[PDB]
This record gives sequence, C-alpha cells and structure tokens, in this order.
Amino acid sequence: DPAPATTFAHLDATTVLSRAIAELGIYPAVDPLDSTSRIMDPNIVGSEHYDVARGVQKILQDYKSLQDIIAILGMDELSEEDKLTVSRARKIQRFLSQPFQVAEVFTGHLGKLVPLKETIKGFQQILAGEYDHLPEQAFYMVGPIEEAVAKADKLA
Amino acid sequence: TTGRIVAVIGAVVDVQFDEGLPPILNALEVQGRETRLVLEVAQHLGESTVRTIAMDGTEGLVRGQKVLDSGAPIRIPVGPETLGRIMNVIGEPIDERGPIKTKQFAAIHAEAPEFVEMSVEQEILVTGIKVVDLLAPYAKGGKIGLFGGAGVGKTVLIMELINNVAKAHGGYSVFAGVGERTREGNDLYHEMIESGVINLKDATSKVALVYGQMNEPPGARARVALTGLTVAEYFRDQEGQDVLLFIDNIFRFTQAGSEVSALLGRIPSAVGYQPTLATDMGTMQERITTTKKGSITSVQAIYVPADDLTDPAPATTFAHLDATTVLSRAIAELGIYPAVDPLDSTSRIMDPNIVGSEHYDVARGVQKILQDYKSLQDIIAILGMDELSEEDKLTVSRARKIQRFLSQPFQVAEVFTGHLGKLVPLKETIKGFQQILAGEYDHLPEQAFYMVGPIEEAVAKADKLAE
Amino acid sequence: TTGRIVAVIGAVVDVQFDEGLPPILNALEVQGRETRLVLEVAQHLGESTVRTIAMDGTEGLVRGQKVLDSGAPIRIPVGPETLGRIMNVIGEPIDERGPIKTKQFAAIHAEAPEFVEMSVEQEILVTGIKVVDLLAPYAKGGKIGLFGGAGVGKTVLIMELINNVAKAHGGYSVFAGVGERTREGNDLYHEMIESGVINLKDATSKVALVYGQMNEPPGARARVALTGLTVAEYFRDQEGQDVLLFIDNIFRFTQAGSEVSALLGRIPSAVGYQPTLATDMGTMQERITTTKKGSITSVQAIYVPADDLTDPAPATTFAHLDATTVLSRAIAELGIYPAVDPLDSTSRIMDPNIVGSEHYDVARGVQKILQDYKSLQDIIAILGMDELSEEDKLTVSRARKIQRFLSQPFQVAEVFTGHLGKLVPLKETIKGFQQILAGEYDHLPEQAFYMVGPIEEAVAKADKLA
Amino acid sequence: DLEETGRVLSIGDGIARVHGLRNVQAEEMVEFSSGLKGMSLNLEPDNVGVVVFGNDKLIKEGDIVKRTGAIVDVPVGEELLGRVVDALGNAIDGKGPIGSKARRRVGLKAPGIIPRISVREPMQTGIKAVDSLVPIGRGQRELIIGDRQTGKTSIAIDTIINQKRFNDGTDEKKKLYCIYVAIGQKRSTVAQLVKRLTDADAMKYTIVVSATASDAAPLQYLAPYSGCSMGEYFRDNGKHALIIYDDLSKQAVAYRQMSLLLRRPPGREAYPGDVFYLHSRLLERAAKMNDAFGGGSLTALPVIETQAGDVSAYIPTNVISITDGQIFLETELFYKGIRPAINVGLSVSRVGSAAQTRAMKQVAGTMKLELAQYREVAAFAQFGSDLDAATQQLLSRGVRLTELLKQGQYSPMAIEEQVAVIYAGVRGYLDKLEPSKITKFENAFLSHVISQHQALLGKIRTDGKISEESDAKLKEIVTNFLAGFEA
Amino acid sequence: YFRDNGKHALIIYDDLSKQAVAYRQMSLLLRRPPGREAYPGDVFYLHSRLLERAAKMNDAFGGGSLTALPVIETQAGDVSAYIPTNVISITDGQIFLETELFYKGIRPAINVGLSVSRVGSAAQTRAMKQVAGTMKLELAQYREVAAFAQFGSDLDAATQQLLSRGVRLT
Amino acid sequence: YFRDNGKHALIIYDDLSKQAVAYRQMSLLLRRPPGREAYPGDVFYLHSRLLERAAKMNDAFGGGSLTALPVIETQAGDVSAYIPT
Amino acid sequence: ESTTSEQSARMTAMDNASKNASEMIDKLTLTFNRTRQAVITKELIEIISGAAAL
Ligand SMILES: Nc1ncnc2c1ncn2[C@@H]1O[C@H](COP(=O)(O)OP(=O)(O)O)[C@@H](O)[C@H]1O
Ligand SMILES: Nc1ncnc2c1ncn2[C@@H]1O[C@H](COP(=O)(O)OP(=O)(O)O)[C@@H](O)[C@H]1O
Ligand code: BEF
Ligand SMILES: [Mg+2]
Ligand SMILES: [Mg+2]
Repeated sequence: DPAPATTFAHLDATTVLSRAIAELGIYPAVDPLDSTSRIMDPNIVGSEHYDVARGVQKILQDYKSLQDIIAILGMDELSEEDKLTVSRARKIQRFLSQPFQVAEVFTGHLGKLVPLKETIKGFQQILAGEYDHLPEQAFYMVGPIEEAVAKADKLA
Repeated sequence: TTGRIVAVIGAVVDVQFDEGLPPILNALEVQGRETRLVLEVAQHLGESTVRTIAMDGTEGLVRGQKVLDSGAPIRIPVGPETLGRIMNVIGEPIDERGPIKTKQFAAIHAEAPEFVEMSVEQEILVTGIKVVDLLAPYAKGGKIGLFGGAGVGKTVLIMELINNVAKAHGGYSVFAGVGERTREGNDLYHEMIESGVINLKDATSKVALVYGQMNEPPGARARVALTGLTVAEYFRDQEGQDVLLFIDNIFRFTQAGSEVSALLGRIPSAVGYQPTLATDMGTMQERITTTKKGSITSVQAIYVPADDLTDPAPATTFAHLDATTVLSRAIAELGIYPAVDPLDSTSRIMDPNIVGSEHYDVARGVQKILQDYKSLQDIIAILGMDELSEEDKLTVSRARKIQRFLSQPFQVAEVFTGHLGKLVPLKETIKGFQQILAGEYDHLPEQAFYMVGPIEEAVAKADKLAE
Repeated sequence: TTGRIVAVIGAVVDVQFDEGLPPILNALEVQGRETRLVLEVAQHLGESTVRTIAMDGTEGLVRGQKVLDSGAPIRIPVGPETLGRIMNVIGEPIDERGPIKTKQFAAIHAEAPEFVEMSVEQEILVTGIKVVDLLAPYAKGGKIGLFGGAGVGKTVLIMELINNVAKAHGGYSVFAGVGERTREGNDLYHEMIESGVINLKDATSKVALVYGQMNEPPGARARVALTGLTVAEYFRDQEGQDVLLFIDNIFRFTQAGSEVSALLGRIPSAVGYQPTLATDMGTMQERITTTKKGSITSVQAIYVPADDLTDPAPATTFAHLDATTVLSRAIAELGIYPAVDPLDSTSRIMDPNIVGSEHYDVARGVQKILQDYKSLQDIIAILGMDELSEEDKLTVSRARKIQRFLSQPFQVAEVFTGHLGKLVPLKETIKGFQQILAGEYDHLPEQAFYMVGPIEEAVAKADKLA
Repeated sequence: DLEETGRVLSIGDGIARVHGLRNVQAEEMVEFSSGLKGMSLNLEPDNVGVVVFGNDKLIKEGDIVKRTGAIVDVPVGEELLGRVVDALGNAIDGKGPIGSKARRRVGLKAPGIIPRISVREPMQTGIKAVDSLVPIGRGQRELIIGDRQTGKTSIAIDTIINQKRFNDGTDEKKKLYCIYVAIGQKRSTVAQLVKRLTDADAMKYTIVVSATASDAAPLQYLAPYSGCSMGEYFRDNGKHALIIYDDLSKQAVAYRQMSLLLRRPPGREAYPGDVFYLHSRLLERAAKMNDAFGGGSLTALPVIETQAGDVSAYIPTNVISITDGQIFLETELFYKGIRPAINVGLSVSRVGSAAQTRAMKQVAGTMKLELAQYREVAAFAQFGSDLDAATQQLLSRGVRLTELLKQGQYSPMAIEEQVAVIYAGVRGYLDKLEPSKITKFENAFLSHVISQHQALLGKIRTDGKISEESDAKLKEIVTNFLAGFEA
Repeated sequence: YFRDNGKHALIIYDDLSKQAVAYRQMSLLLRRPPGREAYPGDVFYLHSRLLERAAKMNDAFGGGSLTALPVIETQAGDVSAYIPTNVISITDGQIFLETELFYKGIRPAINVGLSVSRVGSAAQTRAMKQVAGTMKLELAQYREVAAFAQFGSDLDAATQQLLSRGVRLT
Repeated sequence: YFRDNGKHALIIYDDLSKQAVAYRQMSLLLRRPPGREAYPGDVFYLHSRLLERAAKMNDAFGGGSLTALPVIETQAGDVSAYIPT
Repeated sequence: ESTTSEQSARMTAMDNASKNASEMIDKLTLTFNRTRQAVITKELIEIISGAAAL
C-alpha cells in the first residue's frame, strides 16, 4: 500500500509484525526476515552479534524454502540434513518469542527483559546444535536460554 | 498561411490560423527556431485553432510565435540516394554527410494497398536458426514478428537475422530504429560499414537507415516508423523490388501515441492506451506488406510491457503477422538462448503441404514432447522422478535434450556466450531433432546438447565432457 | 403534458418540458413512431430537462420530436387474463393472441410492504416434492436460489411447481425471463402448452409469462423482473393467493442494472458493478414476501460469475435467499428425478423452532445417513460391500433406499415418461423417511422405493415384484 | 438551411462535431463536402457527433454536411455469392459490380418469439469432435472461442468447405449458403482465406464480407450487421444460410473506439454499457423460421478471441451468455496433438441431440459417456501400475476415442463416414491397437470403406441409423482390416 | 561536462522510483490526466531521455564518457512489473538483487539468470574474458539443473560435475 | 442518552458491512475517488467516529456506559480485507 | 511384516498429501478470486480517473 511503502525510507530500523506469525502464537509477532536495521553492521555491533544474527536469518530462510514440500508431503520426505535445519529453525522461531510485562494478561507468563549478551549466547548455542535434544516447546515464551532448559527439565 | 502558437503543453502545441486552416496530417513549420521544428496537425479544435504534435522538443516556444503551413504532410526523400544514408523522422540527414539529393519526395502518410493488390505466394525463408526454421519458419515476402519483454533477446535475434539473411540478400534493405537505444544505432551503422553493406565511398550501399530513438520526443517516435516504411514502399513499388524491412521496435509507435493521448483530449481505453490503438496500428501495419508490384519481407521487434502478452499493444499486433517468434524471460533465465518459447511461436507456413510432412511431423513431435514434459514438470517436482514409468521418464530425458538442442550460439552474441556463432542448415536441424526424438542419443548427457550448432557438435561435446 | 427530445445518445434520451416535469420513474410515450417507444425518467438535470432510459431502439429519433408524459410509471395489465399470455416489459402482448383484456392496470414501481404489514410467522410452503419439503423446505414468501442450470431438469421442475402450487394451494404463477434468449422463450412457451400449465383453449392457464429478451436495451432487461413482479402482486394483494414468481435469471437483472448505471455516467463500484447494487436488488427483492393478505414466493436461477461465490453479484443475492435448490448432473446421470442434490441444497427454515421438532430430526437423520453412506464409499471399492460391520451394512442398505425414496414421478412429465404423476403430502413425506430410518422396511428390496410417491406405493411396488 | 444541413465545428479521430442538421435522425448517414459518409450517433443540444467513414484529412472545420435521404442498407441476394465485398456491400475483388436486384437495411429487429420453430435440422460441420459431441443445428448460435492461434478460423473454414457435398447435390433442403465476415483482419490474411475457399470450390456458395484493420472503426462495427442482412435474404426466402463473425472481439474494440471518442461513459475494460446490446441484437437475428414463414434459417458462428484463457473477461462473458453453446479451444490440447484442440469436457451445445441424425446420435452417446468416464481417471495414466482391470479399460478406451477425434485440416467428412470411424472405436475394435497407430489406421480404414463400400455408407445414411445388417457388415470389414493392418 | 571534455564520469541515480513518484505528483497537480498505475503516460520517456545521455563519445568529440547506474526499487521481488520493465527496456543491462538470496548468504545477492549486461565481454579486459567468458550461461544452467536434481536420484557424471562446479563458483 | 445519565446501554450494529456499502453507494454517486474495493478514503472514519462513542464513563460523569457490538460480514473467512481490518 | 507396514504407511501418507493438496487448492482458489476482483476494480479506477481528469 502507498502509505507503508513510502514510510520505509524514513526509518533507521523497521520492526515488521506479521499476522501469520501472530496466529501461530509467536509474540511479539516480528517477521525475522522483513525487519532490518541500518546499524546491523559488524563495525557497529561487533562481529559475534553480526554473525549470529546472519546465521539465524540463514536458517530461517533455508527453512522457509523447504516449506513448500512440508505442506504437501510433510516432514517424512526430507533428508536428514533438512530435518535438522527444520528442527533448529523451529527452535529459533520460538526462542524469538518473549513474554512482555505489558501483555501478562494475554500470555499468562511474567514479563522478561533479556540482556543483549544473553540474547547472542542463546541463539549462538541453538545454532551450534547444543540443544537438538530439547523439545521445541521448551523455547516458547521464555527470557534467557537457561529458562528454556529449566522448562525442558520441567516437561520431564 | 501564417498561424500563431496559442498553447504549449509538452509535445502538444495548439496553433491559431487567421485565414485558411491546414488539413489534418499537414506539416507546419515553426519560425524563429535554430533547427527545423515541424508540427503535425492532429485535430481541428474549432475557432480556427488546430491541435498539433511536435516532431522535436518544444522548449523555447513562446505563445504568439509564427507557424507556417507547408501545404502537405511530412515529405521525405525516397529512392536509391537514401541507400547508405541515415535519416530522421522528417527526412533530414543525420550521418553528417550532407544533403540527400534525390529527385523524388514522398509523404509519410499514404493509403494501404487494396485487397486486389494482395499476393498469396509463400515459400520458406531459411534463417539458420534451429528453433525458428524448425517450429515456426519465416516466409519470403511475409510479415515476421519478434515478441518479448524487456531484455529477453529481440534485438540480438534481429541482429542475427540481419547477419544471416540481409548481408547476402539480392535487393535492398531498410532498417528503422523506433524508440530504441542510440548506442544500438551506432553499433549497427559501423557494423554495416565494416561489412560493406554500407559503403561511404561508392554507390553499392544496400541498406537505408531511418532513426528516431528513445532520446526523441513522442511526436518523433510516433511518426518515424512511417518514415522508414515510406522508404521501403518506394523500393517495393517504384523499383518493383525485393525489400527487407527491419523495425526495432514497433511497440514504440503505439507507446508514443499513448504518451500524448490525454493531451489530445481522449478518454483512456483499458491499461492506459489511446482508444484508437487498433485503427492506428491497422492503417500503419497494412502498408507493411507484399503486393503484386513487389515483395517486402518485414521483421518487426515487438516489445511486451510488464512481460504480459495480453497487453493491448502486443495482443493487437499478433493478427498483423504471418510468423511469430515469442521470447520468454523464464527461458532466458535458464541460459536457453535464443529464448524462444517452442509452444507459443507459430507460422502460417507450418503445414505439411508447404514444408513437407517430414519437417512438419518432426516439428509437431518436438512440440508434443515439450508439452508433455511441461505438463509433467510440476507433478514430478513434488512426487519425485521415481514414480514415473520407464517411458514417462524417457520423454523427460528426451525433452530436456530437445530443450537444450533448441539453444544455439549466435555470431552476433559472441560477446555474451563466449562461444563461436553457428548457422545450421534446415536439413540438419530437422535430422538432429528427428534423431533425438527417435532415441538415437539416449546415452549422451543433457549438457552435450546445450549451446551447439549441428547434432555432430553434440556428439563431439559429449566426448569432450567424458573428461 | 408534452415535451421535446433535446438529446439522443444511444439508449439515453434527454427530454425538455415547457411546463411541469414528469417525476423520476415516470413512463414517457414517444410520438411519431411505428411501434411504442417508452422512456423511463431517471434524473432531473435542471433547466426543465429530464434524462431518460429507453425501453427500445432509439434509431430514427429526431431532436424536437414530441414526447408525452403519461403521468405515471410504467403500467401493465394485471389479473387472471395475464395467465397463459406473454407480455413484454411495458405490458404489450407478444404471443400475437390479440390484446390483454383486464379492468386493472398496475404501475411496475411500487415500494415494499411496510413493517406493520409483515407476517411475523414463518410458514413452510409445501411443494409436494419429497426432496425439497423434507430436506430444504421452501418458506412462504421466501426466495429460493436454483442452481445447476441448463441440462438438469430446471424447466420440468419449474413447470411442476406451477402445477403443484395451483393444485395444492390454489396459487398461480408468473415467469419473468430477464434476458430471455428468443429461441429459448419460444421453446419454453411450447413446452408449457404441451404440459398443460398453459392452455390456449380455455381459461385454465396457471402461469403468466413476461419476457425481456436479450436483444433489448438495458433499461428493458433491467425493468422486466419488476413487470413480472407487478403481475404477481395482483394475485397476492387483490386475490389473496400464495403466489409463485420465477425469475430467470437474477444475474441478468444485476447486469442490466449495471449497464443502465454505466450509461447514466455513474461511477462503477468494485468489480465494475453499479454503486446502487445492493439497493437495486433490495427494492426489488423486498416486494417478494408474505403479507397479511397473501404471499409471493420466488424461485430465482443464479449465475455465479467465475464460479466465484464472493463476487458482488452472487454475494448481494445470497443475503436475500431463504433456500437453495441445487440441481446436479451427477444425480441426473444416476436416474434420480428430480436431480436435487439432497446434501448441497439447504434451507434457512430447517429449524426445529420453525418446522416440526419431528420434521427437523427426520431431515437431520436423513442427512447424517446420506453423509455416512458417503464415508463408507471408499471402503467399498477396496474391501467389497461385505467386510462392513452389521451396523455399517445396515446404513448402506437404508441410505440407498432413502436415495431412491427421494426420487419422484412428476405429473408435468407424464407425456415423455409414461408414469403417473405424484404430489406427496408433507406429513406422508415425513412419515415415509422416518420409517426407512427406523428399519420398518429393511425386509423390502432396494428398487421398491424408486419413482414412487408416498411410502404406500413402496409397499404396492414391492408386492408387484414379489 | 441548418435543418437539412450542418457545418463542422471540430474534427479529429474520426469524430466530427457538426453545428446544425436540426432534422437528422439518430443513426442517420450524412455526407461531407468532400464526399465522405458519416453516421449520426450522438444528437446533442448544440451539436451532432458524427462518426466518419474514412480518413478525416478530407474534413476541415467549416465543412458543409448534408442529410441526403440516405439509408444504411446493403445489396442482398444470390448475386453476392462468390463475391468479396466490403462492409457496405461494394465489391473489392475487382470482378465488376454486384448484379443485385434487392437491398436490405443493416439495422433490423430479430424475428420475435412466435415465427420460429425448435432447432431440429443438422448443420453439419464435418468435424468429428463437433458433429458428435457439440452438434450444431440450423438456426443455432454456437460460439467458437479460444486464445489466438488455437484453430478458431479453421473450424469455420472446414465448416464452409463441408457444405459443397450438399450444395452440389439435388436435395434443396440440405443446401447451405455461407457468409464469412472478416472483421479487423489484415488484407493478405483475407486473401489467403478466399484462395483456400476457391481451391476447395467453396467460394461459389460463399459471400465474403471484409472490414479489415485499416478500414475505419464505423465500417468494422457495421460489417457484421451487413453480413447478417445478407444471410436474412436466405432465412426469409425458404433458404438456409450460415454466418461466421470472425471475430466479434475486434468488432467490440471498434465500437469502444467510437464510444470513448464520443465521450460516452466507460465501464469494464473501458467498454460502454450498451456493448452487450451490440452483440445480443446481432445474434438474436439468427433463427429457425416456421413453415408459415418459409421454413428458412440463419445459423451463426461468432468467434471470440480470449486472452490467456480468460473466458470470464467482459466480452467473452457477454457472447457466451447470448449463444446456445460454445466450442472451447485450448493451446495445451493443441500442442499435445489434440487437433482440432476442442475441450470436449467444457464445450456444450444446448440444442444437442435434437440436431443430430439417428446414426450419429447412437454412437456419439456412447462416446460421450466413455470419454466422461475416461476424464475422471486420466491422471492415473502415467501413474498407474496396479490399477484394476476395469479402469485400465477406461484409460484404454479413452485414449483411443481421443485419437479418433483428431482430424486433419481442410478435409471435412460426411456424417456416415464419421459414424463408421466412431463405431470402430466405441465397439472396441481398436482397444489392442497401439494409440499412435490409430490415425494411420483411420486414414487407411476410411479410404477403404469410401473405396469398396460406398453401398454400406449409402445405407448407414439411408436407414437413418445402423441396421443389424450394417452392424454385421461393419464387424467383418473392421476385424479383417485390423488383422491385415497389424500383419 | 566531463563527458564532453575528454573525461570519464560515473552517475548513480538513487533512486529513479522516487523520481517517478515526484514526476507523478507534479504532473497530476498540473492536471495532466494520469495514465497506467496513476503515473503519466510518458513515464518511460522521463527516464529514457535521462539515460540516453549516458554515452561514450568518439575521438573527434574528445573520447570522454558518462556511465549510469540508475536505481529502481521493486515491491515483493517483482522485476516483471511496469515501472521496472520500463527501465530495463532503457538500460544496457541490470543487476537484479533478491532478499531470498541475501538471507541465504548470497551477498552480493545477485540473481544470475535475471541479471544481464548488454555490452558483455567488450567491457572486460582480456584477462577477465579468459576466465569469465562462459561462466554466466554456465551458472544459469547450473541453477536449473540443481533444481531438477533437487531429490538426489541417480545422476550422471556430467550433471554431478556441473553441480560441483556450480556450488563452488557460487 | 443512557450513557450520559448514569445508565448502561448496549448497541448492536447489524451490520456495519452493509452500512459501508451504503456509504460507498453515496460516495460514488458524489464522484468521490474510489480506493481499495472502490471505497472512499473516509470509510475508516465512518466507523471510527461511531464506535468511539461507546465508552465507560467515570463516577464524575455518572458512571454510565455504552457497549457496542458491531457486526462485520467477511467473504469466505477473509479477515484481512479492507473493511474487516 | 514389512510390506504390511509399508503399504499401510504409504496409504496413510498419500491420504495426508491428498488432503493437504485439497486444502491448498481451496486456499489458492480464494486468493485467485480476491486477485481477480481487485484487477477488475484497479483497471476500472484507472479508466475513471483518466476520464475524470479531462
Ligand atoms: N541469443 C542470445 N545469446 C546470448 N545472450 C543473449 C541472446 N539474446 C539476448 N541475450 C542477452 O540478453 C541481453 C538483452 O538482449 P536484447 O536482444 O538486447 O533484449 P531486448 O529483447 O530488450 O531487445 C543481451 O544483451 C544478452 O546479454
Ligand atoms: N485440425 C487441425 N490440424 C492441424 N493444424 C491445424 C488444425 N486447425 C488449425 N490448425 C493450424 O493451427 C494454426 C491456427 O489456426 P487458426 O484457424 O488460424 O486459429 P485462430 O483463428 O484461432 O488464430 C494454423 O496454422 C492452422 O493451420
Ligand atoms: F529492452 Be529491450 F530492447 F525491449
Ligand atoms: Mg532491443
Ligand atoms: Mg483466426
């Protein structure tokens, strides 16, 4: 639409929220692949932050491209390498959800604020395969990675 | 009669006349200008005012400036002295070689040949291009159209045709550059001086050049195709001759018309076009034709806006053609060049009684195997190659070889392919495809068929690939 | 009073009046012409000029030619004499049988019945066709969307409705052909004569026909549904009957309206339709209802542009529909007449609070078993009709007897077939099906239930096969 | 005199605005000082909007325009046969004037509801797919519709060619006069066309009306009405005509040009609100007259070009609802080898059986059912190893019947030839013949029966149907031939 | 000024999408009736007369040049739209960038089959021609065959080799 | 009236889709520029100014309230369409 | 034991793919008609705006 399309050029950072993502219960409903920032530069954020960010987006884009086949044939027809990116991608998606103080009535969870370092570490660890054993649902609606691990143990 | 400019809005100039009103299509000359500024009369508005379209820029025009009626439409030099020369829309030389000293001039507007003047004669014009010759061959004296979106290969194709057919043609050629790149006009002019088709020294020039490119205002682009066609009409009629007419790109005559339509007071038709799109095209196209007096083989590049063949402009052009080559971006994207759609190119002479049952049966067989593959593609892309019978996958391997064997390196495309250009005789084209259809090369790899001339080059390539 | 034509632009004529202006919707009569040219006032442009839409070709018209304000909207013959006759949009007869001899005329434009004149009660309109009455019952004064189209027995079903309504309710019928193909109008006339519902001999015709043929200007095709409606209004208001109105077809009413709107220079709305799409439809449809005096019930054939049910034209129509009757080619090829899809056709009044609590549960029970029969149809062409449980074999045997029991011999098709016509009472239809479900006929053979009326003929036919 | 004459106020784009002519009627043909004709489409308070029949370089502001007593009419009668004429009936083939005795107005009402009888007499095209599966009757309007280059004109030409077998015979009832209306086509295309009709000796019973791409918009608009009037000469004199409008797409474009330039309001795709009306009034003029009215007919075969298969576009929508049926052509069928490229699942004729002879009716009924049942399964073809024998049978009968519907161009078949061919497939004789051999088989089988069994064919025709005797005779011709074919 | 004085200039128009929008505003306010997509009828000509001025001059005119890199913004990856194809139909090639490529880690995110140069090897040094001469077509065929191969089912040595070469060149 | 006098009312607009269609009819007859789905630019304001009037008043203004239940008809579950959104 | 398990699984998986394709068909048809309606409307609004601006 002319209004939003014209607005993009006026921003240094854009957070694009998606109804599709909302309807999956991911909150906040940010499209990881449509939101950008003029300071996502290794010279500004440092190379570890930059590299983890780019790695997350790659796995998410990789997963997105496998989703045509998933919709018709399902998980079973995938190779073992593709099943892995799918399961890591789905973990990353959920780890990007977060309980907001402002939304406690809707989530039924206490609000969380996550320090940037703990954000980098969490996703870095998921990407590195350190949590392939934990189930998806453990990464949903938590603060730091520690909470998803505690949540994993609680799910017995 | 002397008139005065009363309104200027872009390319559209209104002129009031005190005495006699110049008829529609008359050329007016603006006074007080450094270079000739012609206005063509388009409408009588009433109150002794005419509406005109300008043939050059209207910057510097002042209300009250004087305009003279020339008495006639734009009249251009025709005859042998146009050969080797470059003209603009109004017939001035733009090659910096002085006057075009012909005996005769001709109006760029004229009636189309009558029904009784029509010829039905049609024989194949072999080009050396495998896909064209095989599936939708051109006819001598026929109307050929090359359709495609922006950057898919129209001009490269038309340069290959010029190379393969015009360079050793008996009679005369006309090339009209209409709303295309000036760079391309310079490329072509020097290529033809280098090849001797144009000769700056003697009188053996075989091509006349008319240019009104995309740096020109719309009035110029809307009339320049008529200028070129007029040069070709003279050769067809007043020398009864065999003529080659090349136009790149005829869409730009329609587009230029659409640029000024609103300023001419027209309500727009669908997709933003002038309501007169089809009649405008008719009265122009119907002059581009063979008659009993002479033959014209016309080849017209036809731009397709937004890659949509249903666009009013291309859609209305189809019925003016005897053979069509449709280029596709989806095909170019794959590296298949020329990017011709084998299932959307057609020819009036693709008949077993004209090309023979062997050419025809092969052509139709190639198209069948490509349609069958096309209809399998998306299914096996999901259910897998394994679910196919050992005959469904045979036509898959064969169709993919045939898709590759329709590609071909053009002489004129060496700067892009890195391959030496190939010209392939009709018999060899037919035989090559006959053979793949018959199973003769099921043992060769797909890639061996990519970007070669004759079928022997694919066997050669297969050995080279082995390691 | 007398006006002069000041503009002719196709089907649009501007007329200037020296004195008092003809109000919007008035019929104007053009003078100096072979056949009657009527103009309907659409706007007052100011300066004593009106803009009008023509009901016929305007070729030959001259500026200054005289026009006569008739003082009213279009007025047409109404009453028992319209029956078995064919008139056009301005009420002229076109069957060539001379004039139409009625005491009353009526204006084709009329506002809908007021709120206080509204029945608050929802009654079934018994057709006597088993499929309809049991599963998707017509509502008295409701609108019914007839789907399927050409090939599946729409014309036979139409003629049967005229028959069964003039029979079991003493109600007459009107047929309004909006954009009627001339060839099909002739064909229809003669089919109706041959089936009896029209009679050129006496005065026992059951249907008036009103044709606004495809080759007429858009004003004419836009107005015919109203002409047809006016005719029908007479029999409800003046004679107290439960009337039947057929509109074939409603999309062509929308289309003509869209055309007239275009010609009047109004800006098109979404998808090219008239801005007045919903009110054009509303001011026509609302006239079809149950009043205190009687009721009009309308059967309307719907064309769905692009098979797109969200298209403005079908979507605007559906807001007015109380039922659909879906004629299906699949059913026809299985020999079940009438070829009504018993699961695809629906009724809004199929509600225990409106029809029986017993009517509702029989219909729901019929539905569930026919839906359940469909599930088992994959397990048949795989395992054979024996691997089923005793519960599952029972529902197949009962469902198939129900399918066949939904068929019916029509009186209107006695000539082509040979079988005698059946008009089944509502309580007998409900009873029949209730008992096949109960198992009170499991001992009987399957083809005992085919092409019979009431369940009493299923017994009589099962004995005659022994 | 500003009642019988006017003066030009403004001129451009084929529209002249004329002060005066106070007495012109709506749609009257006027005349400009130069000699050009024009037609008065817009009568406005202060001007007449005149549509120009020619090049407007010949008309200036101030030009005198006159009413003349003119009527828009055309020459009519059998002196038009074998002639090629423009939209107003002038000869353009160069063979001298038309020897016409009668004339007829181009704008006239269709016969009303009463003077007609049901459509019952076959209009044979000679095309197996059409004659069997989409049968056309005398007085029907049947649309030929599809994208460019799908074979629309070819259906029409084959149809015209087929009529020779009746027009050469002695039975006057079966005869059919042909009208081809070329609208917005290029001249050389029309030349190729009449050439083809000449070499086929079909021109002698064909009128060609031609309003080509460089003819003015008003001429292309009129041309189909003119040609219709010529056909009505036949319809109203106990005779039968066939008219092809090739195509109505281009006529509508020419109308839109005029509407837009007269500044009438634009609707969908910029078409005026009376464009439906333009075609409905044309196509209702096709009719079957009753005996009281002479028993004559005018069958119409309008042609519409779609754009990328969009049959729900504005003008296709219009002509589809106006006609009694449609023949749908498809690009994809065309390249698969289904030529003619008729979508037999979608194509429909509402007349149907009523327009088929008993013999065709018999076998066509079986073919229809077997092809429908084939279509249900046709995607298990290249994905079917372990299908039940019953459905391998549907697949096999289906691919074979499909091959029988394939037909070369320029060779229309007599009905009894068509039933012999269809019989062979619907009786199962070709079920073990490999599908690619079928068209070789058919070509050969038909030459044979046309050669040695003119009497079997003479009788399949005469008995109206296929007798028990014809059945036995066909059984032995087919079994023995087939055995010979596969030797 | 550089072009006509024996010098070489490079111009970047960043971007011409926003220029066309500005032209459209001005044109509509001047009350010139809108054309396709609300832009004026002559939006092609807006850019065509601009970009034609990028040119290489002959020695008699001083041997200078002006090279242009106009920028167009697409919506939802649609290079096939009206304004995009307008501009493609003016220039001597285009570099088409895609977000899908970008996120997958192909940066610069150039789509090979859809990008083209209309000058080709004539604008390369011989050394670059010697190594790059056939690569573009090769990489187009690589992407097609990679897709057709997608499910690793018995592939010959020739396609296996093209795949191996393709992934490494990428 | 109720909201402003310490009373509680409930209003149902059945339905606001049909109202918007009414308004588009009026706007197009006024030759206002059609936008998305041929709706005028002010179709949002039509509903916004109406539904803002449903409010809960504090004790200082009587404690009354108006509760609104507008009805919107979607076409085939499409909640993303212009009027629904 | 194996083919019983294979042909059960394939039956099931092919059941699911068929139902998944069927849902996607429904969803794409809806998208088709929404796009279809908007193209008509957009094309018309262009014609109107041009006509009006004169
Ligand atoms: N036959 C061909 N072989 C190789 N590359 C080609 C061929 N045709 C076109 N191309 C590529 O596409 C570019 C655009 O082709 P061109 O003919 O200029 O497009 P247009 O169709 O717009 O005239 C060429 O400069 C070249 O890079
Ligand atoms: N039955 C047929 N068999 C083979 N080719 C055909 C057949 N019918 C038509 N064609 C060919 O198909 C092409 C398109 O046919 P044409 O009648 O001109 O289609 P249209 O009028 O739809 O453009 C022509 O070259 C024609 O010779
Ligand atoms: F860009 Be191409 F010359 F149409
Ligand atoms: Mg080019
Ligand atoms: Mg044709």
